[PDB]
This record gives sequence, C-alpha cells and structure tokens, in this order.
Amino acid sequence: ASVYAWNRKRISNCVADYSVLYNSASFSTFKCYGVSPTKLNDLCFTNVYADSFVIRGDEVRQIAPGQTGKIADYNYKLPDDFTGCVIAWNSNNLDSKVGGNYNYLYRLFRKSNLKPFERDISTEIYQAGSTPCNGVEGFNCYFPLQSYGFQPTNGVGYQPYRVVVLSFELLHAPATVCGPKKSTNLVKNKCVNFNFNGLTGTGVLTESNKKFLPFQQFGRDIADTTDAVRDPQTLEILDITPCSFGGVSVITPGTNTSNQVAVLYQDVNCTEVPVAIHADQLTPTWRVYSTGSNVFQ
Amino acid sequence: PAYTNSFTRGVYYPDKVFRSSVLHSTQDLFLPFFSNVTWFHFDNPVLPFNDGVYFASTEKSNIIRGWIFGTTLDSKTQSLLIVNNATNVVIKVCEFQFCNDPFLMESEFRVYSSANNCTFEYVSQPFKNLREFVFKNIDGYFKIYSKHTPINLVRDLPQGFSALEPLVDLPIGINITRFQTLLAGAAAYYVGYLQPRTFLLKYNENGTITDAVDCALDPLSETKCTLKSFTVEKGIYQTSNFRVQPTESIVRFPNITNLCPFGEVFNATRF
Amino acid sequence: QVQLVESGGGSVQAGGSLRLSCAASGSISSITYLGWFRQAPGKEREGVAALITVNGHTYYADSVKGRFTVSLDNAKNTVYLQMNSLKPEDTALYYCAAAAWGYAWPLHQDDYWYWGQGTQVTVS
Amino acid sequence: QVQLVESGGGLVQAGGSLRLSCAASGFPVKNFEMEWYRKAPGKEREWVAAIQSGGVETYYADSVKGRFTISRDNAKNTVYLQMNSLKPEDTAVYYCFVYVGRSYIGQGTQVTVS
Amino acid sequence: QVQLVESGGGLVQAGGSLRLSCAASGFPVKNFEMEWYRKAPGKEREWVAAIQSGGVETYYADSVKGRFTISRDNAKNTVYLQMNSLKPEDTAVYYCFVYVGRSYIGQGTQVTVS
Ligand SMILES: *[C@@H]1O[C@H](CO)[C@@H](O)[C@H](O)[C@H]1NC(C)=O
Ligand SMILES: *[C@@H]1O[C@H](CO)[C@@H](O)[C@H](O)[C@H]1NC(C)=O
Ligand SMILES: *[C@@H]1O[C@H](CO)[C@@H](O)[C@H](O)[C@H]1NC(C)=O
Ligand SMILES: *[C@@H]1O[C@H](CO)[C@@H](O)[C@H](O)[C@H]1NC(C)=O
Ligand SMILES: *[C@@H]1O[C@H](CO)[C@@H](O)[C@H](O)[C@H]1NC(C)=O
Ligand SMILES: *[C@@H]1O[C@H](CO)[C@@H](O)[C@H](O)[C@H]1NC(C)=O
Repeated sequence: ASVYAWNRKRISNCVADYSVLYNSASFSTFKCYGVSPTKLNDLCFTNVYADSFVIRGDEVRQIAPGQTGKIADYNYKLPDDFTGCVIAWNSNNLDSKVGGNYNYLYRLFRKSNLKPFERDISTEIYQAGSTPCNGVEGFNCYFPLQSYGFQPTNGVGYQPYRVVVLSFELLHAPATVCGPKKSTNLVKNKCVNFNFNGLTGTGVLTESNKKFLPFQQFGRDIADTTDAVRDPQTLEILDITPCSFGGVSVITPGTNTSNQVAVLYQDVNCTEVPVAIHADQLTPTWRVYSTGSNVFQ
Repeated sequence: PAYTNSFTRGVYYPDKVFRSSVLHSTQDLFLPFFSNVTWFHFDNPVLPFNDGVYFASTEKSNIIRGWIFGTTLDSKTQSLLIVNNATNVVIKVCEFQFCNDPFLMESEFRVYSSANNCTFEYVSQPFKNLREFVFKNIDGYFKIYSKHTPINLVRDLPQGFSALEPLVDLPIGINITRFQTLLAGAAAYYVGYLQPRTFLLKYNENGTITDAVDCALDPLSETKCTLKSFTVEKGIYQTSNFRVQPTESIVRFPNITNLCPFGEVFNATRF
Repeated sequence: QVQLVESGGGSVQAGGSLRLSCAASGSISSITYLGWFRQAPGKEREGVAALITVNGHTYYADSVKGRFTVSLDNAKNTVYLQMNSLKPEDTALYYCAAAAWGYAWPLHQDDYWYWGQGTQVTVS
Repeated sequence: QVQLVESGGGLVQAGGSLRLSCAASGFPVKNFEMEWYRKAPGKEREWVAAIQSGGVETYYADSVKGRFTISRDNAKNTVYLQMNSLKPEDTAVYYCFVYVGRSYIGQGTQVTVS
Repeated sequence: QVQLVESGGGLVQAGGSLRLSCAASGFPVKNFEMEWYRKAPGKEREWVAAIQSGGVETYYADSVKGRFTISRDNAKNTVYLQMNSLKPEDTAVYYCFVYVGRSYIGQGTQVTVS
C-alpha cells in the first residue's frame, strides 16, 4: 500500500501467529507500544485493524507517541497512549529497482497537522502565498506528490524500512483476530488436571477402547458426568477415569491390650500409596506405615 | 392446499453431548408429531419464518438451489443470501434488491442487481435424494442441521426414524420474518414450523437416537415421559395436575351515590 | 525497576582482548533486548552491539564487524561483550543498556533505556 | 478494557487558546467523577479541574479559576478541556484522570506556552 | 528560520568540471541528513548524492557512481558537490534537500552540459 492510500482494512475471524516474526532475523525497528512484545501472542485485544507502507528509514524513530516530525505530521501519526506494534524491517532486496524505485509517491505538504489514525488523500496542491495557482505550475504551486528515491546504492538509513501497524484500539465490538494459544504435551495413566479446548476437569487420562462418530468432540454417561474426550492435534479418542482417593483402615485392639498397629488401604491399588499420602511430609513414624516387608491384597 | 402429516420424522440432537444407553428428557424448539406440512412445485412463493423452519425435499436432479432470507429484501434492510451451484457454496449478507420474479441454457442469473454495503461473505464446499434440514435463528446464531438419506418414491414423505446433526453456526445477528426459496422440470419441497415442546430421547450404545416419545401427544407417551421408560408395565400412574382458569374477573363495589355539592361550585354566577 | 552494574574494564595494549560484563537485577523476565553503547571522546554516543534475549539473534556495526562478539548468560543474568583484536580508536566509555519494549537496530539514545554506570576501556 | 487517550495539544504563545480532549473506552462517563492533572518540568503533579459524576458541579485549582473551562461529552465518551488566557507558568503535560474501580492515567499530551 | 540557496552553477562542455554549493542556516549539518536532487527537462526529479549526519558514509545514484564526489564543510555551514566527467544527460536544475521538521527546497541552480 501507499501512504496516500493505506486502507483501513478489516482482516477478521482468523488467527495470526506472531512468534514467527521474531525468529526470522531481519527486523530493524520492531517496537510494541503499550503491551509487551513477549506477551503479544498469548493475550490479545479487539480492533485489530492493520496498516502498511514502506516508509523511508531516516525518520522511523519519529514514529512515537508524543513526537512530531515529518512522517508524524504529514504522513502518519500515532496518538498518545498507543497500544499495538509498529514493526519495521529491511526492504533492500525487492523494493529497489534500477534508477530509483518510484512506485510509492508521498504527501509532502498539508495545510494543517494530521489527526492521528487518519488516511490522508488529496489531489489539490499546497497553498503558501496569496496568489492562486491557475493550473499551470508556477512559483508558489508546490506539488506535494514527490518521489522517494530508493536506489540499491542507498544505505540502511536511506533504504525503506517496511512498517506494518497492528493497531489495537478499544471499541464496543467482539474481538476477531488474536495470537495463538500455546499447548503442552499429553500424558497418560496419571491423575492430572487437564486444560483442553473448552473443558477442564480432574481425572486420569487413560487409553480408550470405544470410538465415536466424527461429530462428537466429547461424551458423557448416565447422570451427566464426562467420561470421554478427543485430542485436537492427533484426533484420537480418549477415556478418562476418576482419581485415586479413599480411606485408611488402621487396626487398634483397644488401649489396654496392645499398642502397635497394622494398616489397610481401602479401594486403592496399593503400589502408588507413598505418592498418595504425604509420607515425605509427615513423621518417620508415619513413614513406616506406607510400606513394609509384608504386602497382602 | 396439499397438506400431509409427519410420521415421527425430524428429531435432532439438542447438543453435541454423547450419551450412551440412557433415557434423557430434553426441551428445545422441536417439531410436534403428526403436524401438517405443505407441498408445492412454475411456483416460487415467499413464506414466513415463524420461530423455526423444518425442511425436507425429495429430488432426482438439483432443481432446488438455495434460499433467500431477510425482512424487507429491499435497499434499506440487509438480507441474507445462500446460493448453491456447481463447485462451491456462497453465503453472504449484503444490501440486496431482489427481483420481482427471481429465477436462475447451462447458466442464468437474474435474481438481484445490487452490490452496495456488503458486510459478510463466506465460501464453503457443498426421485432419488431426500435432503432434510432445520432452519433456525436463535439469539443471532443461525443453526443448520442436516441429514442426507436416499428415498425412491414420488408420492409423499416416507416414514422411519433418523437424526439431524448440526453443521454451521454463524453469527448473523439480523432479524428475520420472511424467507423465499429459490430454484432454477418440477420438484417437491416440504416446509414445517417448529414449536416449543418437551421430548424424551432414547440413546443406543453408540449415542444415536433410535426412538423418541413426545410429552404432549397422548397420555401413554405422557406416562413414558413421567416414568422415564419406553415399555410401561400394567398399572395406574399419576402424571400431572390441572386447574380451571378464571374467565371474567368481575368487579363489585358499593353504591357510590353520595353527591357532593360540586354543582354549586361549578355552576354559579358569582364565585 | 531494572538495574545494571557494569564491570570488566581496564587498560590494554593494541591488539589485546577484553571481556566486559553487565549484571542485571530487578525485572529480569521483562528484558527483551540488550545493547552496547559507546561514547568516544569528541563524538556522540553510538551503537556497537546488539542481542535479543528471546531469540539469541545478534547484530553488529560495521566498525566492529569481525572483531567483536556478544554473548548471553541467563544463569547469572549477565551479558558479556568479548572485544578481541583491539585498536586505539576504540578507546571510549562503554555502556550496557536494557530494553523491555522490544528490539531496535541500530541503537539510538532517545528511546527508553535502563542505563548502566559505565566503565573505562583504554587501548594504546 | 479501560483506557484514556489524550489529543489536541500543540505549541501556543502567551495568551493563546487551545482545546484538549480525553477520549475514554470501556466505561460510560455518566457514572464517574472526572479530573485533570498536569506535570510541569521540575514541578510536582498538580490537580487542574473536576466535574462530579452527576455532571452538575464544577471545580478548579486556585491559580486557574476564572480562566480555564472544563466540558464533558457523554455521547462521544470524551472529556474536553478549554484554554483561555494562557501563561507560560502552565507549561506542562496534561493528563486526564478518572477513578473507575482503580484510577487510570493516560500518557498525556505536551502543551507549551511560549 | 531554515533556508537553503544554491549557487556555483554554470554551463560547461562535454568533459568539464564544476563545483556547486548549498548555503545552510538555522541548523547544524552534523545532526541531520541532507540530500541532492536534480530536475532534467522532460524528466522527473532524481536523487543525486547524499551525506549522512555522522559524516562516515558517502552515497551516489546508480548512473553517477565513480564520477561524482560529494563533500561537506562543517565550519562554513555549506555542503558542496564536485562534478567530474560530465555527459549531456546530466543537464538539470539541481536542488539541495534537508528534512528538519519540514522538507526545505532551495530555489535551484542551473547546470547545463552541451
Ligand atoms: C483388656 O480389657 C479387656 C476387657 O476389659 C480384657 O478382656 C483383656 O484381657 C484386657 N487385656 C489386658 C492385657 O489386660
Ligand atoms: C494394581 O496395579 C498393578 C501395577 O500395574 C497391577 O499389576 C495389578 O493388576 C493391579 N491390581 C488391581 C486389582 O487393579
Ligand atoms: C391436516 O390437514 C387436514 C386437511 O387440511 C386435516 O383434516 C387434519 O386434521 C390436519 N391435521 C391436524 C393434526 O389437524
Ligand atoms: C451501510 O449500512 C450501514 C448499516 O447501519 C449504514 O449505517 C450506512 O449508512 C450504510 N451506507 C450506505 C452508503 O448505504
Ligand atoms: C428486528 O426488529 C425488531 C422489532 O422492530 C427489533 O427489536 C430488533 O432490534 C431488530 N433487529 C435488528 C438486528 O435490527
Ligand atoms: C353546569 O350546568 C350545565 C348546564 O345546565 C351542565 O351541562 C353541566 O353539567 C353543569 N356542571 C356540572 C359540574 O354538573
């Protein structure tokens, strides 16, 4: 797009990852105002309108809140307390033809200052004196649409810095385009709290035996409790099981008869019981009643 | 004219929840059992929406194309458009000027001439064929259920039990009163209207509904809904209650009739 | 909220090597970019070295290209500037800086930085 | 969700006139009391003007009574501040202030009088 | 406040030499980047040469590499441009440029090779 015709384009109802922006190693003036660039992918905002121009690299640092200049006065202005990212990188290899890349004209002159976030287009010429121009170009006509000279012999400050503005405004609208959500791997046969794509709960992630039709995402059973789910990256059916729990039965024969105890663990497969009770937290007297030389089922 | 009834056809899953081998009682906008649906053919009438549309159609070739939705279908209210053709489907809402006679040798297009103020557009991928749909719009969300099944008879709707599975939920968010079915040979299409009813669903081992009863059709299905069973044993059962409603709501008050002297302070020659 | 302590300076002969260090304390996880500044006598403060903490990507100026090396140690939260094959034109005050709003190449003084105290490096 | 943004600043001379704005999002302005503060360089942050949440009463600071004008627009969700009879003692960055649960401060706009 | 004027123009033959000057005021030349442009009759305005603000890198256009030499004088606030191996394609009206807030364009000077 041009700076006279950077459209306020609506890209909506999709996702755009931003982690691929950092690692490709060509950014020049990648600047995120308001929100941190590290926390851009996980948390988003609404009003994700997008802008684009190949601005010249001499005054990219003039694009700042509370900073005017030439680009911020006659080309494009940030408002104060701006949330969003201005992302500049090198554009020497492709937007630079022989004899000067005269494909992007630019508005050099304007009668007043720009309001921020305004796309400026004009056909008429600048007025500076009292004598009006009669169509034929004269001494005070001052044609604003000059040309950026983008030659391959230009340096890194003279070659264009390709800016894109992922501006984040705040209006009463639903959010459309956000960054990606990071996911961990999946474990099996352990009592784990799980964060799926919409449902969360506590249980044991087990390998399944049934299968679904291709339009169920999850499933429940008698009396409305979730028992099955499918992962969204590999698409395999998975049944869940409730976690280990229950009671400890400890033999006492009465105070006057004896003192020592034996220990029974009801409704538990007792191979994971020092993970179950806090034997590493309690006394060493409690430590010898999570195991022993004799094991009976 | 041309009214035919439904022999327990058009029961959909109310959600994506899989339930296996359990009897479940739901409450959503369903179709009542044994209700009249119309039959049309040449003919392209406009029909009201009326809180849910159940649709069925039997075809040999694709004579029916799609449907046009909206309130006024003129150049002051936005109207929805679905047109199906050869290699894609087209879903869009714009400001439409629909023709007085909308119709569509291999190609014809004279349904609208209006290309201003578009807001949304969406592209997806598409007697022998029986297509059954549900056209509903709840809280700005347009839900489509579908089932393709073969039917080979040219008289009426066949019987049998089959389910309807949801495909597209789309944030449209405009209001709908009428809709108009679009065509290009003659074909048939059935249109019914939904009603807020309470149903009881029987699930199999794989979670598809094999049979269902409606809880206001006859007292035996009322008994089946209250007992949560599909075979009801020999006995006497209590289902609900009833109360006679008041009719006139009469007003009695005494003889007011005391006659304050306001006539002298409303009719005198000197106050 | 971000504090930098710079050490490792000193005097060296022409053709020697030095290894500066800049130790960070405070909001470590907010730091996204570390740059090395240089203020020559009789010149403005310029930019020499660059390092992105997220990526490990490095950028170097043309006057230090092929001779200067920047390295990051996240265990000690200390960035390093390995300056090998030194010449007496590099006799200047060297400053380490921290950024938290992103990375910008080349370095400029007018942005928001967390400044160090600076050490003296003399090559003769 | 709540954010104040400020515009309308510029360079004026002694006795000039200007009009700022404080566009707000995420909350209606018929329910919260509104303020403005300013930061001169070398001086502390001092309160300028206030209108209450009902929109009935107006208040100002001691040196700016009779010369500054505060106005509110509930339709556009924007609060404006009017400059009359500007002196170079008011060379400051003007921040608009509101208490919506917790107080939020905008980045402000530089207004210089010279 | 800031003004550019170009002088030192003239008419030379094929193979002649010339040296122009661009007098500057209101700004120092050690802090901003300047550019040279020219306007041939019947052709659009084309960038000739430039010096950066640091004074380290010198740049020229593609058609004038190896023949032009640009230089600056920081004390006299004047930036010069030396012409060598002149062709009749370089018949143009030369302007010097600077971008300090507003772009400043001089009145131009005449360079004619015939
Ligand atoms: C403990 O008391 C019970 C009943 O009082 C008695 O049967 C038992 O023998 C006693 N044991 C001892 C060791 O005294
Ligand atoms: C208990 O767990 C062990 C460990 O795999 C297994 O071999 C055993 O069959 C389990 N017993 C019961 C009763 O679940
Ligand atoms: C359906 O229509 C027919 C004829 O119009 C009528 O006899 C029949 O009673 C209707 N069905 C119901 C359930 O009322
Ligand atoms: C387009 O539709 C919107 C919907 O509210 C309306 O506000 C606007 O005036 C319309 N514009 C034109 C040109 O019809
Ligand atoms: C549709 O019409 C009703 C009745 O006038 C109105 O309440 C509703 O807001 C309208 N919906 C839209 C989306 O305009
Ligand atoms: C006053 O007299 C007139 C004519 O006799 C009558 O129509 C009117 O009802 C009287 N006013 C009242 C309050 O009765």
